[PDB]
Amino acid sequence: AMKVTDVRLRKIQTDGRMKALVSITLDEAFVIHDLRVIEGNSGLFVAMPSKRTPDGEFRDIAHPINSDMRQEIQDAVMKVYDETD
Amino acid sequence: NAMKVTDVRLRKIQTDGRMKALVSITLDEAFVIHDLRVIEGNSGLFVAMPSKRTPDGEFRDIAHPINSDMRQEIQDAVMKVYDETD
Repeated sequence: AMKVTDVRLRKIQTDGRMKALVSITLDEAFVIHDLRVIEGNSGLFVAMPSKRTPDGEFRDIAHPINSDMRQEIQDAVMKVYDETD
Repeated sequence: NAMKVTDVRLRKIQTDGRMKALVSITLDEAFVIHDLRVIEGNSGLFVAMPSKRTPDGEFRDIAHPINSDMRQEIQDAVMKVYDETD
């Protein structure tokens, strides 16, 4: 199964919602940039890079098909976020 | 070595301009990347990566292959479909 093989992030100091900008590498072969760690009072999460669509709303530019893989990415990213000064 | 492009969704665009198609790909039946673009370059058609405009007029490429096998697989899988498309 596909693995997150690298996580690179830069923490941001603010009281805004966006806490870090993140790049992940999948199977040592493909890099996705502009993920973010977001903090709200409902908890921490990792968002995919996204765009405003011809609406209206924002949609992920790149994303897992299966929600289990979304959690996998989040766990891998948050692991590194916690390790980061 | 590379993951496989297991699905390609492609829409041709008709124009004199250099963007000839908008493309979404799926890797190993598990991960989707949208807004790849088939581009007419000086030396022929190629596949460019999702590129997000910044609020200051520049662009950021959101996803790229980081090895040769992965790079060639994207170009090959997408252009294969482009060339099958009327």
